[PDB]
Amino acid sequence: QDADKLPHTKVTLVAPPQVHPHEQATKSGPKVVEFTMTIEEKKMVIDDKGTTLQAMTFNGSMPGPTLVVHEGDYVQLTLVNPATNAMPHNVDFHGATGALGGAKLTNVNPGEQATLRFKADRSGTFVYHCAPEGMVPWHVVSGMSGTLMVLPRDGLKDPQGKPLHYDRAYTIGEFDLYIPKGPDGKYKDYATLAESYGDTVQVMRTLTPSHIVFNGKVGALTGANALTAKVGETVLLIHSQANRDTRPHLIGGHGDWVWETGKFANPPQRDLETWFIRGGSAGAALYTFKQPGVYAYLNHNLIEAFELGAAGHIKVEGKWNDDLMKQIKAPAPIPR
Amino acid sequence: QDADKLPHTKVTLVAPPQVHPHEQATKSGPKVVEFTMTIEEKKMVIDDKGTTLQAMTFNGSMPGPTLVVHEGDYVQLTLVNPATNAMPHNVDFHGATGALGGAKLTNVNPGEQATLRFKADRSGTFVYHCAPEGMVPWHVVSGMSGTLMVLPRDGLKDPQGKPLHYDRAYTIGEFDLYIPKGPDGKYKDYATLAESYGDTVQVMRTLTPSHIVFNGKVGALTGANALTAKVGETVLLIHSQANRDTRPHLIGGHGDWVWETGKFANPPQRDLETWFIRGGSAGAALYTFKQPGVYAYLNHNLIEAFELGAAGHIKVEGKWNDDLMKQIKAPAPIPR
Amino acid sequence: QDADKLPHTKVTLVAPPQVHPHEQATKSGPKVVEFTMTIEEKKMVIDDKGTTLQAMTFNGSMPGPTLVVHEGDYVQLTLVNPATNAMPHNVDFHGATGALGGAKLTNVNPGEQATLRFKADRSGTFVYHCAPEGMVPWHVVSGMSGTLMVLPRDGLKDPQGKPLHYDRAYTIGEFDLYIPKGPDGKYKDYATLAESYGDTVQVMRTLTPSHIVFNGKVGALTGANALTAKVGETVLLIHSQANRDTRPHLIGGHGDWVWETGKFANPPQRDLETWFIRGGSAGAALYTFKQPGVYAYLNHNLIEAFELGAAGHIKVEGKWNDDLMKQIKAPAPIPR
Ligand SMILES: [Cu+]
Ligand SMILES: [Cu+]
Ligand SMILES: [Cu+]
Repeated sequence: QDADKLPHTKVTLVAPPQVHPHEQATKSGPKVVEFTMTIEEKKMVIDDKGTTLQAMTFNGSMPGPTLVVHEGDYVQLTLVNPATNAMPHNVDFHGATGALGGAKLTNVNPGEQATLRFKADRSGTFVYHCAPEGMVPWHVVSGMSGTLMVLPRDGLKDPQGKPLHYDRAYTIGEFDLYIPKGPDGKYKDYATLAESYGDTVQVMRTLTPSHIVFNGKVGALTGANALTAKVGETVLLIHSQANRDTRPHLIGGHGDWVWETGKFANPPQRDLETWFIRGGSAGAALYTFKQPGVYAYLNHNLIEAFELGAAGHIKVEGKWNDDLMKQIKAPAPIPR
Repeated sequence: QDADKLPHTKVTLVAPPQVHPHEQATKSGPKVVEFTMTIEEKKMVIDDKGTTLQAMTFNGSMPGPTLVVHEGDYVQLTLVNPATNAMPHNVDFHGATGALGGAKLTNVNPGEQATLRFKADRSGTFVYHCAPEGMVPWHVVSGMSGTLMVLPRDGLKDPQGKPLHYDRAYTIGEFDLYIPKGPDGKYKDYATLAESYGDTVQVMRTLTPSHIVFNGKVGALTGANALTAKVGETVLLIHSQANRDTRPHLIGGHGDWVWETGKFANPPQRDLETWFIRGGSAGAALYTFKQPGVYAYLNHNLIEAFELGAAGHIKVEGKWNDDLMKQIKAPAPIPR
Repeated sequence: QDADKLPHTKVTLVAPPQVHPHEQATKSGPKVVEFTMTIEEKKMVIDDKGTTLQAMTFNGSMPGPTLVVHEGDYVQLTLVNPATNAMPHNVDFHGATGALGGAKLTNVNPGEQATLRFKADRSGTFVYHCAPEGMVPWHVVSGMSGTLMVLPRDGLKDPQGKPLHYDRAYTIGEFDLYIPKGPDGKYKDYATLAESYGDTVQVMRTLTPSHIVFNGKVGALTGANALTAKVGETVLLIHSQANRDTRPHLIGGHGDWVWETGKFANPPQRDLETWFIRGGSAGAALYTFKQPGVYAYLNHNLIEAFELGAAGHIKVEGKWNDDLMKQIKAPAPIPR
């Protein structure tokens, strides 16, 4: 179990909402899984009205990519902070033990890189996020978080120990954004990242987000960018919120099996309408589609979903099943 | 299990906080249970100071009535939108599968009605609410939600599979209201429903309710309108919140058995002081009264309960039991 | 089980964050455990900038002391309200049955005392707080709450019934404070408790705390006042929030076994990154330290922790373990 004498393997990370290829149950024994992530500070457009955010990301996306390993593996991360950035960064992995989650061993100034190794000895979906001393909330709310999924080597199980399997996995990061507004009643635009700080902390202190989005922007997962699946497929929906609570719900569907605290050694709950993801954590739900059509996947504080942005869509192909639901009488004049 | 060849039965719905008569465990096999609900848009008085709300309700009450069926039954709902209303409505049942919870098949303009059938294949208390495309939050926060309770055909069970039974069931809907205030520091009064929209969405976006009430108004379940029970009775308290989290607690009592996510195939938790109902869901608690006296049942954010309105009372008859609690020394001068 | 014929014993309460000596599993049968608490109304400094609060406390601290008994014991509390106070007080124990948690039997004006006895028949960590008719929220948010821990007579157990034991127990109370600000943008200072009321209720109604602190002040458990432990020790962290939700997390660690609803007859959850304490309740987590260094224990709404005050530290002695985490490459220039 010395880590230095185990096999090493390299994973190529992909952008949300996809998750990189991986095996659910594995026969292999423990390995050292190597990942690389580059920090990118950039100004991004977060709504359809042209509102901008001075953002900070892991690999250029919000959320950062999901990293997948099995319980007992060692995560070996190379964190790269290019010289074109302006701030220092680091990473705090909630799935790791010690040193402020690794934050103490990964302080990197623009133009520096560092490599950390930690044992992933606890299964579940865990948040990771940047956490620079004295500036923690700002880097997290500007976009620096993602998920680490540690699968049990034997794959997911139901409460009676029966095997659960998914066909497809999607990762949704939910971000509460605090964009300052000026007297016009218009959101401010900033020339540089550093210039947005002072105003942004004042909005943060009110505890009221201006926008709450899935994966980086209002409408990121709606319409043309909907998630896709087919009747009969089992999807795993990973949902992370590194700062604020959320309450995910699939309209027209359910959470067949849900780990809302996100830790796979505990028995999941079944048949949930709406589940709860505590700020600072990631959770996961399984659902097998039974009806075709468009579904909405959203935070069920409906002001947060429809007014502030926390809603996405899943487009499902297949044949309607009239036993589950059937219009007996279409809308028509009442009888007189 | 074709639904069209099953027996059909009609249920007469009653107003909250009562729940219509039903059997807990049943010997009968699956049926098609027919319900009818009429939408009523009306201006209502929501506090003791004369504040009004331009409300929207299912059957004239907030919340709408609780509908009860057994797992495996088919719900057959006729939704009626009279010509005296002004808006279009529909219904989204969280206990249903497909078509945005039924919302896609029940779009009814004033003067129209529609009938939907869906299989209630998952046990638990589920929210239902109106959800018209582009106006979802407004119809929900104006009062359109209630609960569907799907009991397991064998009745409720504890974690070891031992039977649980209740003598009486009560249904509480908890509503976060967003009533606009003008410069006077007085709540606005609107001539029509449509006129309240613009101002109401501005209050909604602040995420801060002006009032949070049980069943339609401050004091709906207090004093003279308290709930009632007797020492030795087991009550089932159903609590729904279609938009915002809440944390119910009975002062002087406990949740003997609680399904806070509301789904009866999962084991309940025992001895809770305070439980958590996620916005967009309904949950249920069982309690057997052991002491007489007045109890308060409230959201335990005590500002939300005592300042904003989310508190009610339960008046219990019976004999005091000095073993459970006893005043040893009444209040008196300290000794000098 | 008559209480008057059982043995009586007196406990000497200590200030948070310590907890008074007690046995986990006990051979003794039920007893009447006598406690005394004195109310102290005082002006306290709650931050490092000199902000004051007109506070109200049980025994001069926030939170009040933790009282520990075993399931089946009888709690016998003498509540003392000295003549130097200005307000009436009482106590509501969530672990008690009847009479509004005991509040009805303990109304004490300045210069009076009362003694209440109640049977602690349900195991778990329970909140207790003051609750005077018509002034409930104000006494609770000004500081009057603490925890009652009722241990199972056989000690704590894991989900398979295997014994769990802790070496050390710490109690953290988390307080959402509502301190009024005047036009200067400076917090108001009040000559008397009664004078702070009117302004304080106006801030309360916005639902936005000015400060959220652990044990009475920003920095109460940081730096020099950190909690302490050693690698190999198992700590029990009791966390109470009598009014508002919170989401505790240990940076660099986990919740090995957590009862987030706080009731020990239910199976705990394992490997949590972040857990959830519902406003109006207390919960408990166990953790065995595996790495030395400084840990932060905080509410993982990172604005509430770092901007508003809800963060503390745990300083752990011992030897680093390179298998769990190891810096492979310290921060250095990227390669060119
Ligand atoms: Cu950062
Ligand atoms: Cu409607
Ligand atoms: Cu008090």
